[PDB]
Amino acid sequence: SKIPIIFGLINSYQIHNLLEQHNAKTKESKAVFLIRDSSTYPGLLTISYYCQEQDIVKHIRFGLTDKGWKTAPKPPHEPLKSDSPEIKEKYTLDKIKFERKMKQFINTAKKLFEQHIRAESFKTLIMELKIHEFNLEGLIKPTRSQASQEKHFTDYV
Repeated sequence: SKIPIIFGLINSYQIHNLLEQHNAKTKESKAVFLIRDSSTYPGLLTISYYCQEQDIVKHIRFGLTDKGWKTAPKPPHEPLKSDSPEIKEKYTLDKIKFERKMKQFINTAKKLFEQHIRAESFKTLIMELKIHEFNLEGLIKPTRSQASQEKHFTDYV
Protein backbone atom coordinates (compact mmCIF):
# COMPACT_ATOMS: atom_id res chain seq x y z
CA SER A 1 0.00 0.00 0.00
CA LYS A 2 3.09 2.21 -0.04
CA ILE A 3 3.03 5.47 -1.99
CA PRO A 4 6.02 6.47 -4.17
CA ILE A 5 8.00 9.51 -3.07
CA ILE A 6 7.93 10.87 -6.66
CA PHE A 7 5.19 13.29 -7.76
CA GLY A 8 3.48 12.89 -11.10
CA LEU A 9 2.86 15.75 -13.50
CA ILE A 10 1.93 18.65 -11.25
CA ASN A 11 1.35 22.23 -12.28
CA SER A 12 3.40 25.29 -11.36
CA TYR A 13 0.77 26.68 -8.96
CA GLN A 14 0.66 23.37 -7.10
CA ILE A 15 4.47 23.20 -6.95
CA HIS A 16 4.64 26.65 -5.39
CA ASN A 17 1.91 25.89 -2.87
CA LEU A 18 3.46 22.56 -1.87
CA LEU A 19 6.76 24.33 -1.17
CA GLU A 20 5.00 27.13 0.71
CA GLN A 21 2.86 24.68 2.73
CA HIS A 22 6.06 23.03 3.98
CA ASN A 23 7.50 26.44 4.91
CA ALA A 24 10.16 26.54 2.19
CA LYS A 25 10.25 30.33 2.38
CA THR A 26 11.30 30.39 6.06
CA LYS A 27 14.03 27.76 5.65
CA GLU A 28 17.37 27.66 3.85
CA SER A 29 17.42 26.98 0.12
CA LYS A 30 17.05 23.23 -0.57
CA ALA A 31 15.90 22.49 3.02
CA VAL A 32 12.48 21.69 1.51
CA PHE A 33 12.07 20.12 -1.92
CA LEU A 34 10.02 17.78 -4.06
CA ILE A 35 10.80 15.28 -6.83
CA ARG A 36 8.49 15.04 -9.83
CA ASP A 37 8.21 13.65 -13.33
CA SER A 38 9.54 16.22 -15.77
CA SER A 39 6.76 17.94 -17.70
CA THR A 40 9.13 18.61 -20.63
CA TYR A 41 11.22 15.43 -21.00
CA PRO A 42 9.60 12.05 -20.24
CA GLY A 43 11.93 9.79 -18.32
CA LEU A 44 13.58 12.66 -16.46
CA LEU A 45 13.00 13.68 -12.86
CA THR A 46 12.85 17.33 -11.83
CA ILE A 47 13.75 18.54 -8.33
CA SER A 48 11.85 21.69 -7.34
CA TYR A 49 12.88 23.87 -4.41
CA TYR A 50 12.87 27.45 -3.14
CA CYS A 51 15.86 29.69 -3.83
CA GLN A 52 16.07 32.17 -0.93
CA GLU A 53 18.58 34.40 -2.69
CA GLN A 54 16.29 35.08 -5.66
CA ASP A 55 12.83 34.57 -4.06
CA ILE A 56 11.86 32.12 -6.82
CA VAL A 57 11.19 28.43 -7.20
CA LYS A 58 14.03 26.73 -9.07
CA HIS A 59 14.13 23.37 -10.88
CA ILE A 60 16.92 20.87 -11.59
CA ARG A 61 16.46 17.96 -14.01
CA PHE A 62 18.00 14.51 -13.41
CA GLY A 63 18.16 11.52 -15.73
CA LEU A 64 19.48 7.99 -15.62
CA THR A 65 23.08 7.38 -16.74
CA ASP A 66 25.16 4.22 -16.55
CA LYS A 67 26.37 5.50 -13.16
CA GLY A 68 22.84 6.25 -11.92
CA TRP A 69 20.78 9.40 -11.72
CA LYS A 70 22.87 12.43 -12.77
CA THR A 71 22.16 16.05 -13.64
CA ALA A 72 20.87 16.73 -17.14
CA PRO A 73 22.32 19.49 -19.33
CA LYS A 74 20.90 22.86 -18.39
CA PRO A 75 19.43 25.26 -20.94
CA PRO A 76 20.86 28.73 -21.57
CA HIS A 77 19.06 31.81 -20.33
CA GLU A 78 15.87 32.67 -22.18
CA PRO A 79 15.83 35.46 -24.78
CA LEU A 80 14.89 38.88 -23.42
CA LYS A 81 13.50 41.51 -25.76
CA SER A 82 16.20 43.83 -24.35
CA ASP A 83 18.87 41.42 -25.65
CA SER A 84 21.74 42.85 -27.72
CA PRO A 85 23.03 41.19 -30.92
CA GLU A 86 25.91 39.78 -28.87
CA ILE A 87 23.56 38.07 -26.41
CA LYS A 88 21.47 36.57 -29.22
CA GLU A 89 24.50 35.31 -31.14
CA LYS A 90 25.79 33.55 -28.03
CA TYR A 91 22.32 32.16 -27.31
CA THR A 92 22.21 30.56 -30.77
CA LEU A 93 25.39 28.61 -30.05
CA ASP A 94 24.41 27.76 -26.47
CA LYS A 95 20.97 26.54 -27.52
CA ILE A 96 22.42 24.26 -30.19
CA LYS A 97 24.85 22.94 -27.57
CA PHE A 98 22.02 22.34 -25.12
CA GLU A 99 19.82 20.59 -27.68
CA ARG A 100 22.66 18.31 -28.81
CA LYS A 101 23.61 17.46 -25.23
CA MET A 102 20.03 16.92 -24.11
CA LYS A 103 19.23 14.74 -27.14
CA GLN A 104 22.14 12.45 -26.30
CA PHE A 105 21.26 12.51 -22.60
CA ILE A 106 17.59 11.58 -23.04
CA ASN A 107 18.39 8.80 -25.50
CA THR A 108 20.55 7.07 -22.88
CA ALA A 109 18.25 7.99 -19.99
CA LYS A 110 15.08 6.76 -21.70
CA LYS A 111 16.64 3.37 -22.48
CA LEU A 112 17.68 2.90 -18.84
CA PHE A 113 14.34 4.27 -17.58
CA GLU A 114 12.57 1.65 -19.71
CA GLN A 115 14.71 -1.21 -18.44
CA HIS A 116 13.72 -3.65 -15.71
CA ILE A 117 13.67 -2.26 -12.19
CA ARG A 118 16.35 -4.14 -10.30
CA ALA A 119 15.50 -1.19 -7.98
CA GLU A 120 19.10 -0.29 -7.10
CA SER A 121 18.67 2.85 -9.21
CA PHE A 122 16.83 4.33 -6.20
CA LYS A 123 20.02 4.44 -4.13
CA THR A 124 21.75 6.49 -6.82
CA LEU A 125 18.95 9.08 -6.73
CA ILE A 126 19.58 9.60 -3.02
CA MET A 127 23.33 9.94 -3.70
CA GLU A 128 22.83 12.70 -6.26
CA LEU A 129 20.40 14.49 -3.94
CA LYS A 130 23.09 14.44 -1.24
CA ILE A 131 25.74 15.72 -3.65
CA HIS A 132 23.38 18.60 -4.44
CA GLU A 133 22.94 19.21 -0.67
CA PHE A 134 19.19 18.64 -0.58
CA ASN A 135 18.07 18.03 3.01
CA LEU A 136 16.54 14.56 2.69
CA GLU A 137 14.44 15.12 5.80
CA GLY A 138 12.85 18.01 3.90
CA LEU A 139 11.49 15.85 1.09
CA ILE A 140 7.81 16.59 0.48
CA LYS A 141 6.01 13.36 -0.14
CA PRO A 142 3.06 13.12 -2.54
CA THR A 143 -0.36 11.87 -1.65
CA ARG A 144 -1.56 8.75 -3.44
CA SER A 145 -3.50 10.71 -6.07
CA GLN A 146 -0.53 12.97 -6.88
CA ALA A 147 2.19 10.32 -6.93
CA SER A 148 3.87 9.28 -10.16
CA GLN A 149 2.36 6.26 -11.89
CA GLU A 150 5.60 5.46 -13.74
CA LYS A 151 6.43 1.79 -13.18
CA HIS A 152 10.07 2.70 -12.51
CA PHE A 153 9.09 4.46 -9.27
CA THR A 154 6.81 1.81 -7.77
CA ASP A 155 9.45 0.89 -5.18
CA TYR A 156 10.82 4.43 -4.75
CA VAL A 157 9.29 4.49 -1.28
